[PDB]
Amino acid sequence: VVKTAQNLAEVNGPETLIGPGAKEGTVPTDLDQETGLARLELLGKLEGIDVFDTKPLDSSRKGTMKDPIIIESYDDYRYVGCTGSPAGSHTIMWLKPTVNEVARCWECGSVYKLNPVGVP
Amino acid sequence: VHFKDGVYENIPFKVKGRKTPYALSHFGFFAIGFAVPFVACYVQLKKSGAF
Amino acid sequence: MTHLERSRHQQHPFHMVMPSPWPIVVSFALLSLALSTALTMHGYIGNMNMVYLALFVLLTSSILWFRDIVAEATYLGDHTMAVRKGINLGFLMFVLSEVLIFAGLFWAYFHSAMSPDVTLGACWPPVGIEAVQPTELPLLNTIILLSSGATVTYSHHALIAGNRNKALSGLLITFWLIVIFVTCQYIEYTNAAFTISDGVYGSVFYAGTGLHFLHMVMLAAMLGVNYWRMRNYHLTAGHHVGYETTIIYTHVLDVIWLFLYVVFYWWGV
Amino acid sequence: MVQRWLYSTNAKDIAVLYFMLAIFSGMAGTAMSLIIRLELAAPGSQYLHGNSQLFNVLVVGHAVLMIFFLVMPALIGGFGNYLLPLMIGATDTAFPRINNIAFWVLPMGLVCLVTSTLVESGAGTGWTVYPPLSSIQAHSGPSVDLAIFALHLTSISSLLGAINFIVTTLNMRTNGMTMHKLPLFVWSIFITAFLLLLSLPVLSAGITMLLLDRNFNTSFFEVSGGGDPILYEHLFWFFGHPEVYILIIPGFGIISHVVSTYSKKPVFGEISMVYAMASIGLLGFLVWSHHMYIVGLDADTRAYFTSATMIIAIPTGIKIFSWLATIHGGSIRLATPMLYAIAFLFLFTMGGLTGVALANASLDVAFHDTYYVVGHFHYVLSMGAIFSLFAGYYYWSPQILGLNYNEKLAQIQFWLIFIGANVIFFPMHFLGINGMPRRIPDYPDAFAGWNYVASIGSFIATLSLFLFIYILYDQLVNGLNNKVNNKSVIYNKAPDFVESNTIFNLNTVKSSSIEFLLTSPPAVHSFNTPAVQS
Amino acid sequence: ANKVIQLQKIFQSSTKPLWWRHPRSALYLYPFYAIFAVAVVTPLLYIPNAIRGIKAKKA
Amino acid sequence: LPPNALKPAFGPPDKVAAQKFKESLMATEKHAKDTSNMWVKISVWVALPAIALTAVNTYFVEKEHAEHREHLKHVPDSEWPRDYEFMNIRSKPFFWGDGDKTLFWNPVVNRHI
Amino acid sequence: DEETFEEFTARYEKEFDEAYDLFEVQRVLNNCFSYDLVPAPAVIEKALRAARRVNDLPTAIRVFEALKYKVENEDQYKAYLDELKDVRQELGVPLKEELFPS
Ligand code: HEA
Ligand code: HEA
Ligand SMILES: CCCCCCCCCCCCCCCC(=O)OC[C@H](COP(=O)(O)OCCN)OC(=O)CCCCCCCCCCCCCCC
Ligand SMILES: CCCCCCCCCCCCCCCC(=O)OC[C@H](COP(=O)(O)OCCN)OC(=O)CCCCCCCCCCCCCCC
Ligand SMILES: CCCCCCCCCCCCCCCC(=O)OC[C@H](COP(=O)(O)OCCN)OC(=O)CCCCCCCCCCCCCCC
Ligand SMILES: CCCCCCCCCCCCCCCC(=O)OC[C@H](COP(=O)(O)OCCN)OC(=O)CCCCCCCCCCCCCCC
Ligand SMILES: [Ca+2]
Ligand SMILES: [Cu+2]
Ligand SMILES: [Zn+2]
Repeated sequence: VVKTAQNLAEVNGPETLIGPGAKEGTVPTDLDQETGLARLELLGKLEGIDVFDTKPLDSSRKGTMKDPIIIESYDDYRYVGCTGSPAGSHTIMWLKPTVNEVARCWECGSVYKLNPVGVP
Repeated sequence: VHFKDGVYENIPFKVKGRKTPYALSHFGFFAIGFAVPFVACYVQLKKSGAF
Repeated sequence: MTHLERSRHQQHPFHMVMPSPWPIVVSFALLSLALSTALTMHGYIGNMNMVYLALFVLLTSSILWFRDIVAEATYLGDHTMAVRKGINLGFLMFVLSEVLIFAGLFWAYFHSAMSPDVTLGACWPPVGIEAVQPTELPLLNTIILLSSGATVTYSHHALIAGNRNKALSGLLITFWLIVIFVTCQYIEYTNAAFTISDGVYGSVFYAGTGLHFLHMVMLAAMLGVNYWRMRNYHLTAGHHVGYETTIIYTHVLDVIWLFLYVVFYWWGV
Repeated sequence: MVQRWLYSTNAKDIAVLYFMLAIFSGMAGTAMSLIIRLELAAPGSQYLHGNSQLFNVLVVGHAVLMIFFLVMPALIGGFGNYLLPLMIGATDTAFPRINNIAFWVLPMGLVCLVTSTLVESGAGTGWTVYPPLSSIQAHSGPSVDLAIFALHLTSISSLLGAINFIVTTLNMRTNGMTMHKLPLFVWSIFITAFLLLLSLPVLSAGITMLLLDRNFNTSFFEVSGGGDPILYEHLFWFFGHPEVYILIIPGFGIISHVVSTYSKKPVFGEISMVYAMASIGLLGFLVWSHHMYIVGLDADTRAYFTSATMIIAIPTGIKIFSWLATIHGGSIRLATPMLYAIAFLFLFTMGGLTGVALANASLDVAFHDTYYVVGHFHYVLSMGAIFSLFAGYYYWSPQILGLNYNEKLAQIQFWLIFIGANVIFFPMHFLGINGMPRRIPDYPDAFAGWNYVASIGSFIATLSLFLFIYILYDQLVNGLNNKVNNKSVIYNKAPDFVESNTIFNLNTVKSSSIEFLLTSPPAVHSFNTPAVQS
Repeated sequence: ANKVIQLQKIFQSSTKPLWWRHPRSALYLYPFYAIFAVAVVTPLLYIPNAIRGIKAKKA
Repeated sequence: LPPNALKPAFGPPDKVAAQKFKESLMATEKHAKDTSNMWVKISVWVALPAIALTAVNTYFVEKEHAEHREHLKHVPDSEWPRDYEFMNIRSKPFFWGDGDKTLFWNPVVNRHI
Repeated sequence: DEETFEEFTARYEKEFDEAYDLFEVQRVLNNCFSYDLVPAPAVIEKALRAARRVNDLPTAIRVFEALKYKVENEDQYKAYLDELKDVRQELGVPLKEELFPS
């Protein structure tokens, strides 16, 4: 009933992350016997997509209450470390915007808003 | 593994809702620490014939 | 994969190990070993049967710990790119510490030899001591070791290239070459004219080359573990970390033995 | 419950076990120093019935417990395992099962050292264990073996933990945090982890070779087979000095956080603080034979070690002036952690200046085995590293536990240990300069004066420790009430001058590290979506 | 032969602890626990003699 | 069900980076072929002939030492050379066997008199 | 940071005109009094006219309280109260000593 996923759009949970075994007499390939989170990170590499987020904070401008800086999260909160508009302008200040309250920097006045995308 | 959260949940010992007072555990634990040098002295002075 | 599906998978690549009994079972075997050896070295225990049992339990309890790392990487998929990079870096810091253990044994050798003590005869080696000659059975050993660092190189590159038979043969040969080195030191020991009891010379000599002997027995156990895993299809052409740690091991032990052979055999004799 | 605390793979739970064992061990090591100071109160046999072997046994037990079973499992095993993953955004440590074995070897190393004092006569050798006094001719039976196995088990602990600390810092930092952006406390555990990795294997060579002389008929150090006792001292002291710095640098990083928080100013010259911590960790491998100035080394060997020892005063003095520059022009808040940090700056400077005199080989002829040396290293270890351990507990425990402590009771505790520590150790310099040797249970009658004064201060300081044990009880039973009455401090930073009371309630915390932004008792799953900084 | 994929699905759908999922794991874990108990108790039963100075009469 | 439940989580795929990754799995696959093939040649044209001539040279030198062991086995203990002060140290007997012999003790060549 | 005094006033004058709520007026005011200088009279006037625009009287009282902490003498405090005479009178701002007289 279940079958091996071929691309990121075919992944439906962890039972589609089990590959086809190598046949007798040959050296196994990565695509033949990887599983789990290690296999999901490989399917993204083949298409050119990074499945783990590693980019730093957006310091292009200073958010305001009218036009804040949107921050995405898979929970109700995220920790944010602000150092000023051109990164490194002032000493770092850690904040925690939540789904009910924005965060403002007491040092520079930058405003950060949350954007929840997680699904229980 | 999933654990609980709260105030008295991240320690290995029980402080509330217990039958015996917590003072017997708290000061009994630190009494045994303070008392091991004296047990050593007793054994060795009982070997030299001082006792 | 939308937002709904991405929620079912981790947001970071690092490995969350489940609780295990092994770390606290290894600690108890370590205390049973310490208490038994001190008690038998001083006569409170009649024989060596309790020391034997404590060594057997320290051994089979590390096996089970290693058995649970195989399953977490071959059957569960928990070794992502970041987990793999951390494992390699932890192993390099392990060998750096083991290298400095030999560095302390080379200090003790040079301290005893550059200004030798007068009860020896103020001469190195001391009078009456017949030492091991370099151009001998120790010269067969330095060739047998250099010959295994090139048969292990072509096995590793035959696995990346997808050749199975060539990979499986260049490892079965590295195994029996380290085995040959081990029994060659055994012959060299039961025939030597001096003993570890023969003063400070027999102490620094058998300590430096005797520790290296023990690592080689550990090195031959690692190549046998890789042999089972490569023959039973655990290792893939791009994911074989239990193999690279073994390869780095055979090259450091090669350099250490090279130093032993130049100082303990050519300069100190 | 069984598998949460015996099978643990969580770095916060393991750090709590470390602190529990560390504080149970300082009880025993303080009880031994009290028995020692009662027997030194007056000339003659006092309490031990003339058993000089027993007095020597308690001195070894005192030093081993304080160093290897209190200060290392608390500053490193405790605070390092709890605050380092949280300060860099890590979800755990690397190698969580290695992290657990490095704790469970310390209980087994305690049931090896304790049973060493109860078997035959114990080990009356000093904590350095020099041969031939520690060989089977002058120390028969299994006591010195069981003490060596105890030291072996603490080396496995510290080495395995150091490998874990190094990989975690280099591999598991969060988005945007580069090595130039680390908090100063993270730098102090990282540099300490490298000193342990390069010095512990030399000590394991020395004491395993001592075990071989005793039981396997070997002559590394035996003089009848050609061996040399002076080799052991080179091998032991090549680990020793790096150890004293493995004990002060984590406290250097604690002092940096406390002083900056209660000044409302960032640390002055933060980048030159990391360069100084690295220079002190490097120069601590080139100075070890200042501990062997009178054993007969060459005069040109002794002139090198003089100048090498002196130049470690330059980087350390940069850290002293840097700390005084951040509190200058500040807004100082005199809570309990701030009191210890200000006493650290005054009492560490004194202990370090008596080390500069000891650094010259010509003057060390009048300073060998003299109480004057004992006075030097109790000013930098007991008014130094110990004072930074109190500063840490009062700084982070309300967050870690969710429970507040009685503030005015804690300021009484601080003054009782500041007064009592000075009374024990200041007259030790007077005894040494007049010529009193160390490691003696009995002395000539002219030394009775200052020896009585120091024994009184030993009772003052033990009473201050018993008050700390009650403060722990009050925090654990009444911690939630300490938040609603006015018996404790709620905010370590107060509103700014022009900031109103209600604007302050929008952002209560103004922190430059993550740890003060978590829930009070931090969640067992602290990060799911990674933290991000610019 | 190759049994990676088959063991891959046994392991990932099991409720038991990690060291218990393989069908052959009973044969290792039962005798190890008994041996582990003897190897811990027996050295402890000798500290009373060591404190009392009684030595074994292997003669 | 939040409204965001059915919206993309990654963004536009990078087809350039998908090719750099793809081309690097074939370069290393074949670079390991031109590298592996040489080390089989080296292992048979240098390493193997070294373990050939050294072995017989080692057999010859070892064969001589066996007769020298046979002559010593006939020497009685009366004219065995006397030990020096540092030889055969016994600070306390070994805790195994008779208390006088080491692990690799050989009666022909090692003696305590 | 090489900023002359003349550049200091012209930058904080611009910064007080853009503040749009109480959080902004209090945050800008905090940073202006945190240097090693006393702001010029023309900067104090713009800070009073910024707290009027957000309708907050205590922030305007605290402006003169910080001024009496930062000066070196009490004759420097007086000369400010003699320059900003009309503005304190036109907006109706009292002094903290006048409000809680002792
Ligand atoms: C960690 C190091 C440390 C510490 C803290 C101490 C603390 C003390 N030491 Fe000792 N001492 C040594 C290390 C230390 N010492 C060493 C290495 C030697 C040499 C051994 C040798 O000669 O072989 C020595 C030797 C030594 C001697 C020499 C004896 C002789 O030569 O034979 C004497 C004599 O009085 C002495 C006294 C004391 C006293 C009175 C204290 C007391 O003043 C302690 C005062 C303060 C406290 C009571 C401790 C705090 C309590 C805790 C439990 C902390 C808990 C904190 C938290 C968890 C937040 N010490
Ligand atoms: C925390 C532990 C610790 C620390 C940090 C130190 C720090 C120093 N120590 Fe110490 N020491 C010990 C623990 C420690 N020591 C122990 C336990 C022993 C005895 C071991 C035993 O025998 O059991 C010992 C013994 C010992 C000896 C051996 C003496 C002997 O046994 O006879 C020497 C020799 O030079 C020494 C010197 C120094 C010096 C120069 C420093 C320097 O790092 C100090 C530098 C600091 C300053 C100088 C203060 C601030 C500087 C300035 C403000 C700059 C301006 C100053 C000038 C221009 C001068 N101490
Ligand atoms: C003796 C009492 C038995 C009563 C008989 C049972 C009848 C029902 C009574 C109910 C009580 C149940 C008894 C269970 C045992 C128990 O709850 O307290 C008993 C526990 C013992 O057990 P333990 O799990 O801690 O292990 C340890 C066994 N060796 O004492 C204690 O540790 C007291 C310890 C308190 C001191 C620690 C202070 C540290 C505070 C944390 C700060 C951390 C800072 C971290 C910074 C890095
Ligand atoms: C904790 C970190 C470890 C630091 C270790 C520093 C010092 C280690 C150096 C010694 C290592 C063992 C030497 C090899 C044995 C040897 O010596 O070779 C064997 C020698 C040579 O035979 P022979 O004398 O009969 O002469 C031959 C004439 N026919 O016989 C003996 O010795 C007999 C005594 C047994 C020695 C065992 C000592 C074990 C204690 C140390 C255990 C190893 C340390 C931990 C290693 C993982
Ligand atoms: C007397 C008692 C002594 C006991 C000591 C026994 C030592 C013998 C050596 C046995 C090693 C077996 C390891 C195989 C585990 C494995 O499976 O490693 C393979 C795993 C899986 O990755 P993969 O690439 O296969 O992925 C498969 C495709 N996806 O990767 C790793 O974990 C790398 C880490 C391995 C490091 C092992 C530890 C080495 C140091 C231990 C030293 C202990 C003694 C020190 C004494 C001074
Ligand atoms: C007295 C005689 C001397 C005995 C020596 C002491 C014996 C104590 C340890 C017993 C071996 C049990 C196996 C545990 C090791 C392990 O399993 O390493 C395997 C760990 C597992 O990682 P993980 O499970 O934590 O993460 C989960 C990820 N899957 O891979 C690593 O960390 C990577 C780095 C390898 C470094 C291993 C170092 C070897 C440990 C011995 C060090 C001893 C130093 C002192 C030398 C004298
Ligand atoms: Ca006395
Ligand atoms: Cu030193
Ligand atoms: Zn900001």
